[PDB]
Amino acid sequence: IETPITANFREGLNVLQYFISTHGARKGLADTALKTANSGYLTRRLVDVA
Amino acid sequence: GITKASLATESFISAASFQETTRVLTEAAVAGKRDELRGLKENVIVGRLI
Amino acid sequence: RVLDATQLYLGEIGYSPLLTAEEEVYFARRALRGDVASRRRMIESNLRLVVKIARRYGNRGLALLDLIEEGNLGLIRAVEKFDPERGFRFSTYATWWIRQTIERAIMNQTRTIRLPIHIVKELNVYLRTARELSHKLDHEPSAEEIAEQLDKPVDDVSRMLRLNERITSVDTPLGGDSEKALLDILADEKENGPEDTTQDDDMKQSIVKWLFELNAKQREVLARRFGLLGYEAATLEDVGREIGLTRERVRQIQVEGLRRLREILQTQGLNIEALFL
Amino acid sequence: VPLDGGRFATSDLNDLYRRVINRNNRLKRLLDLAAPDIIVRNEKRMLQEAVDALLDNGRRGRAITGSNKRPLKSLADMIKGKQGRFRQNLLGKRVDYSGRSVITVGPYLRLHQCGLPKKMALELFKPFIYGKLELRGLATTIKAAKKMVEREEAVVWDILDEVIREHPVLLNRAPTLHRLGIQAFEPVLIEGKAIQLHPLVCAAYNADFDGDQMAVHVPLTLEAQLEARALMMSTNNILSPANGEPIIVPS
Amino acid sequence: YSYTEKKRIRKDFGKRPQVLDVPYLLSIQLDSFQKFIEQDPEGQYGLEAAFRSVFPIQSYSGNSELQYVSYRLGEPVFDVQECQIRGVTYSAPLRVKLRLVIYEREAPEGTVKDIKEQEVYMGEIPLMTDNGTFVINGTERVIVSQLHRSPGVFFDSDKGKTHSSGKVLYNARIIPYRGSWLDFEFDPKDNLFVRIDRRRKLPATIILRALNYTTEQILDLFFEKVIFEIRDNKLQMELVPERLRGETASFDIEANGKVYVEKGRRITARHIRQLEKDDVKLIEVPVEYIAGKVVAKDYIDESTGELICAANMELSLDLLAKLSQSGHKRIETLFTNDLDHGPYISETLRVDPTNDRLSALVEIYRMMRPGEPPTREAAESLFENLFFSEDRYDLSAVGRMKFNRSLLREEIEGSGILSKDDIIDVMKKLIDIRNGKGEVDDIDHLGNRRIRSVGEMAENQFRVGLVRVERAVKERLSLGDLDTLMPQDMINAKPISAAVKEFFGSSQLSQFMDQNNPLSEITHKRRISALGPGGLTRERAGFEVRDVHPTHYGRVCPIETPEGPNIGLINSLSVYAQTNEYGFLETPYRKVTDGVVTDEIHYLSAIEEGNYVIAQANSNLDEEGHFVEDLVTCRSKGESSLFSRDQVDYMDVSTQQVVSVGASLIPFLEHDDANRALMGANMQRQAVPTLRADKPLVGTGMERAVAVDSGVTAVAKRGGVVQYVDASRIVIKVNEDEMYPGEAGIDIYNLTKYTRSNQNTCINQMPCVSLGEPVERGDVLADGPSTDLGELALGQNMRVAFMPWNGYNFEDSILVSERVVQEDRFTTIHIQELACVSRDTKLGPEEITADIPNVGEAALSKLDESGIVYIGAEVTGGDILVGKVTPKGETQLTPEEKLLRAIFGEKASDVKDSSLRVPNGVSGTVIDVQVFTRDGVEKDKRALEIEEMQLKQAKKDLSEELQILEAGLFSRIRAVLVAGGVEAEKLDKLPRDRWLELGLTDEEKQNQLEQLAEQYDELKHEFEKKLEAKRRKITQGDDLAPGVLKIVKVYLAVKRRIQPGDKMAGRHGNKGVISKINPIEDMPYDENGTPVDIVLNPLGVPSRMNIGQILETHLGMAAKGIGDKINAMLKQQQEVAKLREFIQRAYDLGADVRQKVDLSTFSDEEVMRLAENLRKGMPIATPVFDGAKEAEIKELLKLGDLPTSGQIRLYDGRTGEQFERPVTVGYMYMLKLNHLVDDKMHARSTGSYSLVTQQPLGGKAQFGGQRFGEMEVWALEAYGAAYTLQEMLTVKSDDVNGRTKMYKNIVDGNHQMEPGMPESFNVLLKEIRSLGINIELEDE
DNA sequence: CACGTATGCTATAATGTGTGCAGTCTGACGCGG
DNA sequence: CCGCGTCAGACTCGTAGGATTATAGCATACGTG
RNA sequence: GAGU
Ligand SMILES: [Mg+2]
Ligand SMILES: [Mg+2]
Repeated sequence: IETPITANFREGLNVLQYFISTHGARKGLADTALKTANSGYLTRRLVDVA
Repeated sequence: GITKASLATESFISAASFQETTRVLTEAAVAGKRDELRGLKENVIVGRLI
Repeated sequence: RVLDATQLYLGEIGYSPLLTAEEEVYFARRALRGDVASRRRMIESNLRLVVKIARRYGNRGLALLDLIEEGNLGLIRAVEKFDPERGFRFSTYATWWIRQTIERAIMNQTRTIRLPIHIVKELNVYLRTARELSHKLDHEPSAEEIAEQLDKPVDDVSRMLRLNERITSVDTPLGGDSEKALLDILADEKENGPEDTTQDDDMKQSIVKWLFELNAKQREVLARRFGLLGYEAATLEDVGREIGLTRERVRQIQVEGLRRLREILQTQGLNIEALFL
Repeated sequence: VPLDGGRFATSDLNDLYRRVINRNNRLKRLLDLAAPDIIVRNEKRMLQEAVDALLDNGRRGRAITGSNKRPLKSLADMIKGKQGRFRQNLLGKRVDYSGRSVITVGPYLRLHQCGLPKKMALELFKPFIYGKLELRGLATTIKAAKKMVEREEAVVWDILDEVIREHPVLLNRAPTLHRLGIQAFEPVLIEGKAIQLHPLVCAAYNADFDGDQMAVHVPLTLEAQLEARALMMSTNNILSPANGEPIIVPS
Repeated sequence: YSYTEKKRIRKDFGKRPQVLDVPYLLSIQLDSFQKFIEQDPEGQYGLEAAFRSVFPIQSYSGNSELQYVSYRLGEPVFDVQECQIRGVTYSAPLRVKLRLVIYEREAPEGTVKDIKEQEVYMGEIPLMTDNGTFVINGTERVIVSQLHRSPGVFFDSDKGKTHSSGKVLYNARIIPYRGSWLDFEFDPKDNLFVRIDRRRKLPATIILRALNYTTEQILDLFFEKVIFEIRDNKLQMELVPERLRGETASFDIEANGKVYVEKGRRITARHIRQLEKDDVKLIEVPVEYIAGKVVAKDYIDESTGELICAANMELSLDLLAKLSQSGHKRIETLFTNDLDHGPYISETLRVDPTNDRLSALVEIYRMMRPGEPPTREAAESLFENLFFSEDRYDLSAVGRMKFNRSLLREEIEGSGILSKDDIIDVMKKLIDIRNGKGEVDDIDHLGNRRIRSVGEMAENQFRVGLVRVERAVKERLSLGDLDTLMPQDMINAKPISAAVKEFFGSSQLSQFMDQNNPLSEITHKRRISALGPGGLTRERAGFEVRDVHPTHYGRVCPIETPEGPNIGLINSLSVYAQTNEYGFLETPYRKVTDGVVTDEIHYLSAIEEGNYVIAQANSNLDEEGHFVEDLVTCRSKGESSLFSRDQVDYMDVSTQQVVSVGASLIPFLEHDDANRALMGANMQRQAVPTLRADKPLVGTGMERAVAVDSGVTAVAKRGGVVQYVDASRIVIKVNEDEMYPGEAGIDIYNLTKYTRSNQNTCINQMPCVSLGEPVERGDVLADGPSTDLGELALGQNMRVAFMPWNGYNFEDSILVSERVVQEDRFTTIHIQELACVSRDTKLGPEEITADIPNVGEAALSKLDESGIVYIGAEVTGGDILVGKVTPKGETQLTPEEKLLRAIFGEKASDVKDSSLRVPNGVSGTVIDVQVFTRDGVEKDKRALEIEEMQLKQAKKDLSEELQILEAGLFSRIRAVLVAGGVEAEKLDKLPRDRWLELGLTDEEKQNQLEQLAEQYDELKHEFEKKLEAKRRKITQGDDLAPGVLKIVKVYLAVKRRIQPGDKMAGRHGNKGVISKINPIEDMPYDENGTPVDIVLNPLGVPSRMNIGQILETHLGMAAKGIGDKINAMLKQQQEVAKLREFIQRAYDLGADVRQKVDLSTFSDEEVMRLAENLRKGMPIATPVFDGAKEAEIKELLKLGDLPTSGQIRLYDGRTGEQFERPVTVGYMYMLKLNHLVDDKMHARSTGSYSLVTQQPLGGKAQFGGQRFGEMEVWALEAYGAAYTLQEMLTVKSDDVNGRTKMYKNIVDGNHQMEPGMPESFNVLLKEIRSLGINIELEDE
């Protein structure tokens, strides 16, 4: 985003800063739930071949 | 590659238990293949001693 | 390439010509007199009728093709029992056979546990009656409401409705989530746990020890007669015949041995009394 | 099998086999009746369809479905994939002498110990308790021993305490990514329902106590007990097998 | 302020005047289902819509037909209460009036033949409760609204499909609400194709041929014209200046007498404008230029009458010369350009294998019904029945509307069937997009995602039930007799009833209401799901849709959605958001005219919002003038930046509208990371209600609204004075001004006592009024399970200190004081339900007797004669609750038992033992029992005792009803009689039974007496019939499942105290498990002596960035400090005046406190009740982004004489010495979550095993073993622990012989392994052989 | 003989299926035209 | 090559049970107490 | 729905 968040957590974010934060946060959290399958599948193939 | 290397082991129980099991079993059934149970996979499946 | 079973079959039936009345009569005269061709031509020409009827009866019995085959079987009965001399048309006669045969088939194969026709037809009248009842009683019908309508026993109605209890698949997963199903919960009740099995070992072995406490004669009489340490529960004559002629003496020694066991129990029964659970 | 309520529950295979049998026996009938060839054909195709469904359902075309809409589970489906025999029931198994609970910290614990709830341990070591009861002469028979443990008598607690001494138990946390996700400890019996885990091995388990749970397993045999104390004990397994570094580090 | 607010006012730190109040929170649910049952006369809605959609229907023959007249819902035979108890669905019978009309075949349409009209029942439809739930089989269930792709048109394109080429292939999709999909797409060669329901691909022009378009016409539609006049000898072309652009001039372009461009020269702007200004129309050109221009129309030689050139054909020198000499000196060619006007359809016609219309219909037919012989009939029928039949295709109003606006039309509403124009226009726009003008849409945009509430879904399933029955109807009409056959004999209720029951039951969206907390219910009902029928799959879901979309602003919360696989798809509604009439989401905004911010509010849809620039709520207003600052922070086109004041069109209504309801309850949300706040809001839903409903000191304000709107609290319908308070009920007498002149005007509310929730929690309503209190309308009379005086009370605030402590708070682990347990504040109630079923078996019936083989007198003491435990009785695991016995069949008694039963005599009885007992290690008190017997089975003695209770209690309830109604009714007549003939005490002397004979003069008041007299008798006869109904229902023998003779339900209540292993948390996503309960002596304590309640680890703050918890703690301590000052003042009893001075100063502290709260209006006693409540701690409201600032909080701490740091000197309880530095101490409001260790602890040695695989079962409820999975096996492999592994594979799992042998060895000390082969392996082989593969073991 | 289970026959003419959903997932690796 | 097909896609824990439809009516025949 |  072109506009960054000038505030900090002690200062407290406004509506727009908070909203802007959400996207990245959630992207990360989704990655935990969903991508661990593919990581783990790698683990499984390695295990099987060794 | 790791996937094919595991499917290339002489042990068809190891191969079949890994993946591709319909294909692995047609291959082995036609070949008349025998597994003498050298690998750990194979032993664990029959509940034997590693 | 159309590899649809259905489409292939329907195409092939299509390419046989529909018959007129005079044609049917001529063919059929020879069919009763045995003309392999005649019967075949009548069958093949009238397959399209079968499909029209099986189309209706399908719905929820069975696969369309399954219905079609049974329908064909009905049509064959019709060609065998057709009367050309009677002025009544063939299609009219065949319709009866086809519908009959399809319905009867969907009454024996439609249920995993095969219900006899008698039970099935009983049950159906209970059903149709329930529907009329619900049409005037707004709310669904009770067992006794249906029974009151038929002037019959409630137990009759209930047993029929119990049979209508349809099957559950062991593989169908529970909780929407395709995880664990019925098989995943369902135990083997017949197979006792090693706890129960080991308790019986302990029981049986404590009885050996208790039997050895008694006299050699009492213990042997009890062992042979109960079939405990022996193989077969030898009758009084068998045990007596092998030891002491007196069949009556087997009863004497046996009853004596039971009473000595009771004494051990009144003395050391403090362990035995706990075998009552 | 019959459910309690008078329902019956069956395998999908029975439905598939009923299709095959009916179609095959109809074919025999059609042949006895010397039927026209088009009907013979339809039935032969029918037969092939049902067999194909029986062996591998959703392979050739539309999988034959139940009233649920869902495709019936054929023979091949029982061997094939995760729900399959191999993956689900053979390479990994349900296990007896296994328990689970919430975990919490045990700062007081030494490295080779873990807090094991009394109630849990009483059940996990059931047969060991009965055997010792018979050596104490406390329990006359197995039925008596059972009823004695149900009643949870004070002598039973002394016996339980006796047995668990020097007996290693395995703690596991999911997902088990490396071998240190399963480690052995000497149990310390505690009154209260959570397992207490030693702080320093929280690293290896990736365990944080925001409600995490762990599984407990009882090595039964002299051989398994030895395996646990020698190979799997937390004190013995410090270093990461991946890099040569101590995995137990203060945090 | 209201009367209930006079009791306790919350302190507001908000600064923004709230222009709009929060709406009814459960709007969605109720409005929707209201519309479904609402019988709309013209504009069909819900049910009405379903009937008109299907009906009227006629027979296959066409002579007989059924038509729909009207429907009515019967009132439900059992009310909600009874439904919950019995386990029945709360529904209304659906009776529908239908008319069977028959036509004559001899007359043309002889409608006057046979007309039979009657009312047919067909299914009961479940009704929605007062609070938006349904009662299905005695449990509350909520159907969650769905979010799907709106019907309409949508243009998309995979950005570089073939990654090799990387060419962008655009597509159109028309998505109807019901029908086949119609797709248009480009291929790499720029040819336009069509597919139906993604079948195989067809040239796009083939569909236009189906619509009867000749080639000439098709070109005329998509292409423009270039005209060529052939004059004298030289060729002339008709020119439009602004075509020849970005091109290279191939020949020397000249006009009249001015040469503009030469051969091989670029035609820029200048040239075009020159030419246009000069007015050039015809230009002489070379004949050789024509070769390659495509002719548009056909030209024939008028002489010969043969084709010189067919349409869409490339022109050449010969064709042109031939055309000239035939007599055509003007030739329409296609305008086309590689860059702007792309020749797509031209190329697609060359690929089109069809010729005429009929040929096009055949190809269409042959795609979707391949192989099958086409007939013209069939082809025509198919194509019409795809998108041009009323029956099978319907965009719906929404589809047509969205489609028309996407095509830039004027008219919103219209036909749900596709017209020819519609199709062409979609192709055209697709082609426009390809040329470069226009853009493609996105699916995640809320303008393309629509919300589908319960009513519409019920409507859909109901249509399906109708359609099933329709099949049956048509088939039976055909064969049926015209005269004997009644309409209701053809209709079956079962299909419809099945389809609907299946929806509210089998559907994913319909689920057990989450009711472990008022908030939980309210947010659950405000949920939206992208899953379910007609939606996305967890496995089929990408990450695009999941992540937070720009349009979600004000509509959907960005901070409320589960961290599971359901991460993107399940979402809670934003606060102020609402469902548009067509189904899109919309958010309120305040209109700004000329800079001036009007109080008119407009709800903007997603699409509308992009068009305007919207200022943020945080802009500072100039006291109803305009924006103070010249630069204003606003947003439009989904992106944010600075604007001028007069530029601003709208502004956000509330600072809260960005967030959902749950998130709004989080104070200092502004200081928390969104990730943590997600967890915080989610975990707040899981808070279990404690014994004592404690309000939260540091709140937000949404507390009051949630509690009241949830409906769990009893609220007052009409204001007035409370006539009778009770634990069990509340009777309030209404004020004259609100009190209707008909009835007595006394409202009666029975309160629902100790009842079981779906999560086995305890739902009890307490009264929060005093006897004889004047109460205002819409005040809280009684608090629900987690509410306190109208406010939401999910947990309990307490004194917390942040510091490490001996590792007992290691990784979020929590050290709590014994004090908290002693005071039983976290202690919770759980009501569990145990049932004993007596079924009729093949052998004979099971009996519910207390006569059971081998039972102790100790056990039978608590069981009555019938075999049922007494009410009140305290039970512990193993105790028998309901005695039951079952008939055992023959069993071959082992010779040992033959010998033993001969020894003891004691022949074992015919009966076994199936008694229901207390589940092991749960223990509680039996608080209620309920018996269900069939209609005819001889009742238990206990069942009769229960019925005695119910009958006599029912009589009391109804008797009190007529008593207090008769008393309130005569009290009115007494007042009416005074208005005219006042004789107050002289009228009361002789009996009240002889009162209504007294009249008045013939005036309006004499008529008032007639009205009270008529109602009094009405109530008299009504009371008779009500009680008869009550008596029937109590006597009513219950219809249970077939086979079940009788069922006994026991309700236990269990008191669970907190312990180590339990889970606790705040509202900032700060979790923890209790590690240790410390004695009070050991707890850190302040200088004053007051010990802390909880010690949390401060190491879980910096990393986490949930700073809300810290501010919450500081403000919490200040809240308590003021509470202690008020409490000190109350103990001393200074006087009203002094209390009032302090309290006024306190309320009005903040810099720009919005709320003023003047204590001069409060009377002295009102001040006393208020202070009494505030002594515990002054409750404070920090709104979401409009919260209390650090400055304001520190000023509040100074009013408490507390430190500015909010850190205090604490002493170690064990040593007495102080900690090295100050510790942050205050009150955090904490929750006990549903995850009790009691429910999670589990252990198993040996038990039941699985049916086929023989391995132990799973799950604690089935007494399962843990799974040692592939991952877990690998661990042991790594270690090399071979025997432990083998042990788990064999003796511990399948190996049957092994397990039993191993058990006996273990009991005999010797820990020997005796392993064999896992039975599951055996089974594998058998499965393979049933496959027809020979798999054999070759032995040694 | 009776009870439970089964097979059987019926005569206006009727003579080619559809139906109820599926929602489009993805990056990879082979296999006929 | 293109295009259609087939194949894979983390580990433990949980919750709750459960759905639908409908097959005419009667006469004769066969096997067991 | 719980911890990754
Ligand atoms: Mg952590
Ligand atoms: Mg954790």
